[PDB]
Amino acid sequence: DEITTAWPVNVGPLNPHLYTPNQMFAQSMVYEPLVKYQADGSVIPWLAKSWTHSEDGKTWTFTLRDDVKFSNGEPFDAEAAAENFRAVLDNRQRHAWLELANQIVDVKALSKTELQITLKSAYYPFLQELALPRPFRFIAPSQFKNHETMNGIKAPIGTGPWILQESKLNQYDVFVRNENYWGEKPAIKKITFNVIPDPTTRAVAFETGDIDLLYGNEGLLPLDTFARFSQNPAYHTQLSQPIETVMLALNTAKAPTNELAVREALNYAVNKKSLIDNALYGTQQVADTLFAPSVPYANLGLKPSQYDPQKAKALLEKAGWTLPAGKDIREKNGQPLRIELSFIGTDALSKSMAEIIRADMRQIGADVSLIGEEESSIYARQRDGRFGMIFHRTWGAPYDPHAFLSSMRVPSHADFQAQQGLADKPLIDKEIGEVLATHDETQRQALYRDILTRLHDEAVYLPISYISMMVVSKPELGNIPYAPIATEIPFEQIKPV
Ligand code: NI
Repeated sequence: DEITTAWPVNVGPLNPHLYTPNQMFAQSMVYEPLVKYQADGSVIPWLAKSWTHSEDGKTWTFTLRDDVKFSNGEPFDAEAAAENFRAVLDNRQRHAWLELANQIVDVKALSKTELQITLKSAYYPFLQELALPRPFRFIAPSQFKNHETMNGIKAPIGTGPWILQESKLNQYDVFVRNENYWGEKPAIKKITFNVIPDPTTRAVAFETGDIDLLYGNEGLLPLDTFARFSQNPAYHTQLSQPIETVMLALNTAKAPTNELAVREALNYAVNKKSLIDNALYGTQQVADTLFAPSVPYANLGLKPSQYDPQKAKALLEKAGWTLPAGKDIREKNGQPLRIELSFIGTDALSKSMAEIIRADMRQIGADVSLIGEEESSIYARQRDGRFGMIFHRTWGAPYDPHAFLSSMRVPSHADFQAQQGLADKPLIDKEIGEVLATHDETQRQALYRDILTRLHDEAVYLPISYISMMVVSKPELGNIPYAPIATEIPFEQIKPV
């Protein structure tokens, strides 16, 4: 029958080619890619039924499916696809994070069913990136604004299994099944998203039976509630295997995290196991490295820095950071060891984790100053480089590691900003561009090794934990599957009671 859920914000215009305020989960319900990501890291035919490969690795020819219509009824053509790529590529610099956007030289519709794509070089992540939620998915060209999407679209018309119903009230986004869908019909016919800003209200609405499912891991319900729910059979909860890392990004261009010895010492200071148990209700795993070893090209045997306050103090001592009799905070040339940790003040877990971080770090003679602020000002901080330490997370499959590394080269973003003090930073960036264009496996693995190892050994990050996808479900829904892409929600696989 029908399902109701909630989300902190509306779904946005649903422009397939743009970013915030469009919500990616909603983008992926309405729009579809050429090729679909699978959990084993492979891609299957999707809107593209088959594709050829030149010896070059530079020109690609996709045979498209011939039986697909936009929810309009307008046909999904090679022309329609070519026209989407064009609209995408006219806003090129905005997609610079995603190397594929820079890679595409031309897109040509050869025939109604044949789509030719040429790259400037043999870009190995090609298919995986075509499969992402955005920007390479397809709105009916009829809905462009002035032969463009850059500056807005008309109606959000995709080929996918769900249709966004015309908005009457900002408090609801309603999706209805596409009964003209080319592919398999969802058993569920309607999904209603309540826009509920407050975490506690979303938990109450689930408690009073107004919500069938909450699928998400960005604070969709409070974690203490999640933990209580997991102990109560009135509810069903799940955690997937971990999918992304949560860390601190240390600013290598700002004193005193500009000093390698300080970053190394901070990587020994946090009792991560205790933090997870006490702030996170035991729901995540301890992270020693930027990427979990199960991430592609990331099983590198890097050396963990365990919780070891003694080793940290020694590093600090050796670097000239000494304790004044008997003050607790180290000074170097009379200057105290003071470090700012910025985080979102309305995020109760950022705040709890910050406090524990401050306390662990005080034990090693670092005075960390807590700066909690509204979300949008933390995001400006990330872009501006205005932080000592800031929380940050990776992006999951299939972004990790190649797209997360690719975006590090991009000037106005947290990882780019955090690495600015590194002598290494131009070389790391060079090697990022090189790995992406690689087709030899030995070359590929060794370049990924070098980039990740430099980042680890230069102690750019303070990995904290690996977080999973999280589900809270009315029990009658039974076990919920996980979409292979972290930010998608598998609505189409859900079976009604
Ligand atoms: Ni993003």
